[PDB]
Amino acid sequence: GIDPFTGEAIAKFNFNGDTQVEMSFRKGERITLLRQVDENWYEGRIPGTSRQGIFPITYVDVIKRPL
Ligand SMILES: [Cl-]
Ligand code: NA
Repeated sequence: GIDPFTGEAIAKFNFNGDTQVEMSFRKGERITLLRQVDENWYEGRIPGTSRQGIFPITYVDVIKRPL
């Protein structure tokens, strides 16, 4: 994201969320990383969209971590 504290990732695999709170995406989408919320999940959002939620770290290539 534009906020320099956010991170940046590119989806590495498709991800379908298990429920609403999990954010689905496809490989190749750029994702803003808001927070690494635990040892396995990020909170993030997709630029240009209203898509936002959590997803597992496994499913992205992290380019820049959030601060
Ligand atoms: Cl869930
Ligand atoms: Na899933």
